[PDB]
Amino acid sequence: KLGFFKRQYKDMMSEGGPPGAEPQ
Repeated sequence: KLGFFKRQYKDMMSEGGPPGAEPQ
């Protein structure tokens, strides 16, 4: 998993759900 969740977590950390609205 090392590397799969790290990249998927950092990608959603900037979008936070919306199209790049809230960094979550």
